[PDB]
Amino acid sequence: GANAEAAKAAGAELVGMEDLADQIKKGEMNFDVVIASPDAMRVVGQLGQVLGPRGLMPNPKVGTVTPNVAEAVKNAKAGQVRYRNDKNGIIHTTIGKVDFDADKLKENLEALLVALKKAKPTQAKGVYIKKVSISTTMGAGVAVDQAGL
Amino acid sequence: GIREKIKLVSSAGTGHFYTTTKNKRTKPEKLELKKFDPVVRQHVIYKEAK
Amino acid sequence: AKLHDYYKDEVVKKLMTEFNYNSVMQVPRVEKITLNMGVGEAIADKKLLDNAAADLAAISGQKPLITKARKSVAGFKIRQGYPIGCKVTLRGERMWEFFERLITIAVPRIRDFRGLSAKSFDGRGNYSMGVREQIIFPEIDYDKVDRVRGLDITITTTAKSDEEGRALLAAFDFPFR
Amino acid sequence: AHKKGLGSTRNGRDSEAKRLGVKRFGGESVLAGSIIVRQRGTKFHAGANVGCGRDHTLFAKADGKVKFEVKGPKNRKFISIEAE
Amino acid sequence: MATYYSNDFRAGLKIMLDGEPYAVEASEFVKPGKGQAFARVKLRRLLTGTRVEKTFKSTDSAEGADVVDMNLTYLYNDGEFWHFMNNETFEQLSADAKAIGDNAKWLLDQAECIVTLWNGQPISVTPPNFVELEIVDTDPGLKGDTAGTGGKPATLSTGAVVKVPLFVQIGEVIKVDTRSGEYVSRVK
Amino acid sequence: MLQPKRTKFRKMHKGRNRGLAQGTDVSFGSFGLKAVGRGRLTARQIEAARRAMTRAVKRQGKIWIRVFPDKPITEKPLAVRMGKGKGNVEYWVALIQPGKVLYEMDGVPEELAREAFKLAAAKLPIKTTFVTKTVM
RNA sequence: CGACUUACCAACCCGAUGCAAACUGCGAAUACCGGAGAAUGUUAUCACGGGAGACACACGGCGGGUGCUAACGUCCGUC
RNA sequence: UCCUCCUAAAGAGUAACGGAGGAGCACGAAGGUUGGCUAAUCCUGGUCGGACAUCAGGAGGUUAGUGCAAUGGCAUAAGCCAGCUUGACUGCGAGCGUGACGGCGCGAGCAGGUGCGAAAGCAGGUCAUAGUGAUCCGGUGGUUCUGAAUGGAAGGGCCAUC
RNA sequence: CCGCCGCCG
RNA sequence: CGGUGAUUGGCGCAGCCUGGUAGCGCACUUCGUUCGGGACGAAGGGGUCGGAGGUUCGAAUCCUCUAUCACCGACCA
Repeated sequence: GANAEAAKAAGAELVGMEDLADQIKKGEMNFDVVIASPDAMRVVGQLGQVLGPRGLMPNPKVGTVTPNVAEAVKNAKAGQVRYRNDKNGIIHTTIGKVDFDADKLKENLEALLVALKKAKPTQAKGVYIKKVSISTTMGAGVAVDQAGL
Repeated sequence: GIREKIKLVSSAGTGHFYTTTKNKRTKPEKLELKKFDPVVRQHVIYKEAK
Repeated sequence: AKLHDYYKDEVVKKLMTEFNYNSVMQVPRVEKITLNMGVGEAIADKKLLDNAAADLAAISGQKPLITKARKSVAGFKIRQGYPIGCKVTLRGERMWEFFERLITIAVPRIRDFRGLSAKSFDGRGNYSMGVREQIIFPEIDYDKVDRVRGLDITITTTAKSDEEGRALLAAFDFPFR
Repeated sequence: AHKKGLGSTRNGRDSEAKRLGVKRFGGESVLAGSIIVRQRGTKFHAGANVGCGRDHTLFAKADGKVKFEVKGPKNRKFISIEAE
Repeated sequence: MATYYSNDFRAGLKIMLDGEPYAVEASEFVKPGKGQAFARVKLRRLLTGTRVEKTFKSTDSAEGADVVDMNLTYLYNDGEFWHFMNNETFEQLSADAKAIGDNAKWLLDQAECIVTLWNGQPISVTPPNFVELEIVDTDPGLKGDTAGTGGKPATLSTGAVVKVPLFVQIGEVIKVDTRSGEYVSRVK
Repeated sequence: MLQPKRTKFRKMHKGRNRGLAQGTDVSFGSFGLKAVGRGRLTARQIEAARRAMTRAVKRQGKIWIRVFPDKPITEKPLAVRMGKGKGNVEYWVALIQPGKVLYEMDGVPEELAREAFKLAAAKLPIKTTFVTKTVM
């Protein structure tokens, strides 16, 4: 409907329908995140079944992946939202920003990833909440941080 | 049963808070209403919490 | 605007004598021309309506208004407030222009043409025809359409009977089967 | 002595009565704020110097005597107060 | 928190006791003279789940939670754990090998299967009535002598085994049933 | 038994039988059967008084029925104690006030109509009498 | 692809006829609340403070529910 | 237990294992305010199109609608849509209505602080009545109010609240 | 591996 | 007498709980296989939920009334 021409103002390039399912069948890695809305949830749930999620492209009411606010989704989610994925172990690796940014803000960005990961205390946690938290740059630095401060 | 309750924490320095009910499984985003504060006597925007 | 000035002093003098009118405001003039497109099969996809709403952008000179459903029935699996059709209401200046383009270069393009039925009157004087193709209008490029379903044209006048409005269309030669 | 079985009754439910109705009648001097008519819908509408609560409760907004009218094109009952 | 005495739960009402939560299939009601009434409640286990039989008296109640059964859609396999998908709210779900036992072969992709939802997330998975599958390990069956019915074993693409007739040898997709596990027809 | 179709409710109150009647005069037919006693007529009693009256007017003619029961009467079953709810609907009565015309008839002689309502008044519990359609 | 014939049932309306606790385009008698006045009555009024008894009622007149327009039956109103 | 109607006898109240239905909610718009609008169902005409999609016209009159039963109610609309918004705000509240009481319900207006409208004005929830339970104990946040010699804290108090 | 019987003169 | 849960294709049974779809196994029909039949393979047909009335945009499902048929049985004297 109108959201196929109103979500284009939020910064997305390829907005549409089952014509984008042919790009799923080709296995295009140009996209990394999939965002939809609850009216085209019959597209991904019936065509992008296996390739979407070891594809790991997300479409959840658990997360805010599919709201009906598709105009105001990618005004900040295309800009600064980094998605939390599960692992088989203890680890949840995320991504830090460009090296020449304000380093005082990133140390508060790491401090405000604490309130987001402790916002869900799954209530069946074990002994600790966070044991080891280390922020490396790409492949060289090793910076052991703390879970309390 | 379905409609649980939330806590509107004031974003100002006071510890005053309003409380209300919000159905999480329909509109899962937070509320950013703008009501009166009886401590600061301002019109501070309130934020959603538990 | 061509056959608007033709209405002013050739069609009025034709009509003031046939039904003995005593005032110049007594003659019926056409008020509006309403173009409905009852698409109906928009229960499958929304983009079928958006292709159909773009088809009225070439026949008319403006954007159609989609119509929500009035009632909700069981024989069609429709719901309350559903875009089951889109309409075009055109009046004022372009209603003479669409009527110029209809009876001259769109009505003779009807496939298997014999004429228009004079039984399509409701007793008020509001004629309603029905077209069955998009390819009778010159703006459709014959390749963008994918459905045989056409539309209907309602010509609403300010008359009171059918004979009062039949001679109104008779001056525009209105092929009269 | 034989005793046959007995049935049941699905009914037997009623409410607390809400004490609706006219409280102050006509020509009766009232104070400001007194309830005049408690009612579900506006059987009586509010006239001059009489308000209408959220419960459709007609309350006095001034001192004086309760007055009943039959005013209006729809022949409805208003309640006014002549300010005394 | 709900309560259900023996005069309340009669058919399709889950009860919770110690656990695991059970399900009532059918029950009778006896109200005998001199003594208290009872009910031969033929319960059904849900987790293992074979059967349990109890004769509840007029006392006492039992917690009824949870009941929820709904249509899902299988789409994903990774290592051990599986997932499903809704069509009325489009919410994710996680499955286990405990919920799939003696059923994991038949469901392959986009099946309209049902699960039983109880406190995170399933208990068991019920496969649909008909799924389409393909044989890959099957001999090029000769006619033989053969003077009757038979009929060769076929190793299936999911790891199962079915008995197929002679006319399907290599790469023939077929639909079967999941209640008993026999051949019925071939899709064409 | 003349029984209604989809009534508003199944059971109603007992109700008194006070007041007089409204159908005083005979309107349609030539002669009528006016009731004098204050009682009630069950749904079998109208149909039983019609069988003993349609015969004696030999079948050509036309017969009206100016009453209709539409009032349920409950009855408890055999050996049932008091209380424990309201009974079950068994039959339908018409509250017949004094002055009510029951039947009407047209196309018969006066001698044939006199020996017709006499053969129907004995089928009724209420005291009735013979009348004539008065002008205006 | 065309259907004609047509002892039979029947809607919305027109005209007439009835019925209803859970129908109201009409509408009393009493009761009830508010003011004024006359006569009468050991303040019969209301507000406090001390002390109880009682909370199993029954019959009849009227107005009803229920029961079989049965009961010295049962359940309410009022005397 | 609570709500609607009748029984209930023209104020109110009024019982029975008397006649009938519903509730243990929903909503950040379905609230506030400003502006604009008036249905049901038949009839005629009309592409696919039919008893019923949308369009055009009339009869018709609120028989429609009101998040949900039932009565009462509403056209100045409380019915419907849109723009803009959070008054679903804090401290009070003369007064009465209803209850044995615990309690419940209406509340003009004042003070501070906003919303909408040019302005008069309106808003301390939704057309109204059902959607809910007293205390004790226990948990979170705030406030030197107390704090067992003193200075602190623990634990209590107040307030918001589970 | 599997392969039952074939109405009465 | 009361109470409770059923009736769904010729038959036996699901589905109802938590509403937009009526199935499954035989039986039946046709073909292939056999000298023919049974059995086995291939293709296909068959009802629209006991009846009636509500609720609702929509009812086999959710409620109500009877109709029909099983099981619980008529306790203390």
